[PDB]
Amino acid sequence: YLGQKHYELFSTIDDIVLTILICEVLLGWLNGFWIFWKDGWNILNFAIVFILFMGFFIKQLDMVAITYPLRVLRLVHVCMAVEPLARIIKVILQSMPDLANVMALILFFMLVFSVFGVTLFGAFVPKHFQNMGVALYTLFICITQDGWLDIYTDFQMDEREYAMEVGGAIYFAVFITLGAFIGLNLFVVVVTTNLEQMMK
Amino acid sequence: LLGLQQMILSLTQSLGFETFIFIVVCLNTVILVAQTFTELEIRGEWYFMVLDSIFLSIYVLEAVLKLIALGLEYFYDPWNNLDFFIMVMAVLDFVLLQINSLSYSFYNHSLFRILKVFKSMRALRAIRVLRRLSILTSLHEVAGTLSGSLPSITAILTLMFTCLFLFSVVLRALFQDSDPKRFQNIFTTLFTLFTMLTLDDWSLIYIDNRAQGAWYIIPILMIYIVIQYFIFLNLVIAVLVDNFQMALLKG
Amino acid sequence: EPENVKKMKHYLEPLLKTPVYNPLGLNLTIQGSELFHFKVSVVPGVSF
Amino acid sequence: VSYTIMHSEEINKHYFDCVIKDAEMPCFLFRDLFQPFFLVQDLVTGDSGSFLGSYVLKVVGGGRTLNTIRDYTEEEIFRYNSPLDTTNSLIWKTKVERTTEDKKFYIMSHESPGVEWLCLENSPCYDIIPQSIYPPEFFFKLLVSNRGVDNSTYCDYKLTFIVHIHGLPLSSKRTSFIVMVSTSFFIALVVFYILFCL
Amino acid sequence: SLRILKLISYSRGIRTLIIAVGETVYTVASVLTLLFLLMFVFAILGFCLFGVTDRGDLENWGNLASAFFTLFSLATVDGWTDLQEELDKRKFTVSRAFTILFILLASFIFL
Amino acid sequence: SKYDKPYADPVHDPTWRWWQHKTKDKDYFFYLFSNRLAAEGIYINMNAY
Repeated sequence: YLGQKHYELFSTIDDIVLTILICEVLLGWLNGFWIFWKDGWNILNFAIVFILFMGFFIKQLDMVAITYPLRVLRLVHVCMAVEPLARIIKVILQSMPDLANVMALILFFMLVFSVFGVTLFGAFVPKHFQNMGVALYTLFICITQDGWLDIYTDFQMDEREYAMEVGGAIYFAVFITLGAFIGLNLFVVVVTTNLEQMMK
Repeated sequence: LLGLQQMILSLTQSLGFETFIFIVVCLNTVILVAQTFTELEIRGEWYFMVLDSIFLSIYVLEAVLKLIALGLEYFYDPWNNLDFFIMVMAVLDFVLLQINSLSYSFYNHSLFRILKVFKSMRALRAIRVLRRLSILTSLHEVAGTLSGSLPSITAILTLMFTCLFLFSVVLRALFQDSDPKRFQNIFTTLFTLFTMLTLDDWSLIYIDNRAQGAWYIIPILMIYIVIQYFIFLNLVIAVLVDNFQMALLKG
Repeated sequence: EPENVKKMKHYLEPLLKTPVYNPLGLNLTIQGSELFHFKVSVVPGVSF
Repeated sequence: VSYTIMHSEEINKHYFDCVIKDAEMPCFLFRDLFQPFFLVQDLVTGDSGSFLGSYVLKVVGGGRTLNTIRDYTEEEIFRYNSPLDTTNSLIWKTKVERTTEDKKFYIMSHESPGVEWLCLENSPCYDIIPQSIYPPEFFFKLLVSNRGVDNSTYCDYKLTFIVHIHGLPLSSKRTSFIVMVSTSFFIALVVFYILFCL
Repeated sequence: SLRILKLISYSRGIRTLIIAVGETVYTVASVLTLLFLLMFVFAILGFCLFGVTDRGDLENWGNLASAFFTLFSLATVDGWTDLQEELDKRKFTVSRAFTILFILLASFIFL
Repeated sequence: SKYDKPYADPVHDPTWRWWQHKTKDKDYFFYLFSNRLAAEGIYINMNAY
């Protein structure tokens, strides 16, 4: 209802922002292609304008799904340059490599306990415990610790009293609580660890 | 050959243990990650259990070599004690399958699932004995700093267990003849306490208890939930934060 | 195009030198600025 | 056909054919519980009903491949398909309380739990070996009869058909043999390594 | 309630607490702006992925306010299971991967 | 005489096995016969047998 009198103006402002972005890129390349190529953040802006201009001038299936997020990525990059968000973004990108090891350890412990899971998975209490990657992601859903009472009723009443209804349930429940606590801790600890790097 | 046999066993244990144990447990973990894999077992089920029994025979040879080995200090390693327990369970299930006959239920019974999770323990042991090389020093240091504050977290989980048991006791005492079908026994009572502890449908508990005639159990439930929730998670978060923080204060 | 007009279209499209469509699902799409004049005909041999 | 395949895909929640797939003849797994359903086909009118009656099921022949089916004798049928044979010769075994006269065979209807295969020590399963890669295959010629177990019609249906079973299991003797020979050969090789390293 | 807030405007100890916590307004505003930017990015992405095709999933990744509220729910732990069951029937297998990536980014980072 | 197979087909009328892979394009066959561009000018119907 708004776009029927705005599509032409949307096209014009798309062209205007694309041409000012490529003019900025050319002005940055004027000082030297080596320094612009050897930079931490100018590479991202160059890739953004490169993908956008290839999708504009040449035919592309990029559609709105590429045109719009690329613009808001440029928005993020520009609003980072003004000072009072730059420190927090800087410490976020400093904190990511320390979060990488925590993520890898969590995934490895996840695999070595998902073997114990899939010993009692597959072809019974199925469709979330089978398919061997859907089982992994359902365990990830459960470790994210919200709304697993649908799962609790899914394996409910194996014998209605004890069966494996006690065993497998207490096993993956204590594994869920230990993994969730350890992961949430290790996350907040990596955060504060890299913020002590921020204020030194 | 007494101590002479022991020293021969030490040298040849180094050499042959390294070579043979590494190669055969690599192949064991290959066939065991091919085994679980609940798509390819239908492209199998006949070349799978035979190789499983073959490498279980290799593992009982490992335990035989360790039994004729140096002995008491072998039992002084907790991982080696886990090897001994895993192999006791393995020879138990192997002879249970071997004798056949029997008089109890079979054809994928609960005992079969017990043997399957025993196979999972064996697979985990294979995984842990292929990582003798290159555990990577970064995550080694991360795990070493993570395991520094063990008494604090054990005390906190002990307090969690005591508080959860007290809350389960008082709730089951207050839930008598109050449609207890969800928590009719001790296991379901502690599981429901875990669900209240883990932010899982306690609002649903409030809304289907409002359909009942008892109301004060709902303020009791929220006050218990909030005190245990805030206290425990603040305790563990703060404890582990400071636990890595003094290691941060060093090099 | 279902698997009911595959042989008929494959036979007809060579010797009429014109693409052949199936009705009951036809939709048009236009990118122009003018007056379009369309004629819709039935292929020969199926009516009088 | 469709009811049997869909029951197999709904009880065990998985299904897989043989290597050489035949459209007319599908394949059945050893691990899957076998509960056949049957149809009564009138060739003079268009109706095709479901056999809601009792029957007796037994295996009357067996072969390693096609055109290798050999007939069995009366005491052979007794040894192979009956709970009253003391020898380890049960091809299959079912848990049901209704049996025929002299308790010899099993009476089954469409409400039966199904068929679990055994093929014990005195069966073609025992001491079987593959002829090539992929699990071994067997063919069981088995009949469904209606002789003394129905009082609704005036003549019985003798459906003697053939079925394919792949994924045949191994004897405990075979597993014990391969385990013990692997242990003996590997301790021999490791002791050779130990002695020659000195 | 604003009158009650004027009541609590007293109690100089709470004033000292407010002074001790008042230097963080810029910081929490910066984190809120980061949250809003990430919310906007995944808002346009979710509308492009599930609202543009118009084969279902309306008022979850469709209308802008409903899409924003569903994304705010997904950035938290609440409502993820029912939303996941809602999205997997729209013939989009990679939607599950995108949603779990969005969870492991947004929820962990924000909290 | 060959319908004595002991395995049940989804449909009766054994000629269903005959006219199944060919009935997807019956109309085309008629187009070839009405206009006289087919075979010996013989139209073999499918519902006639």
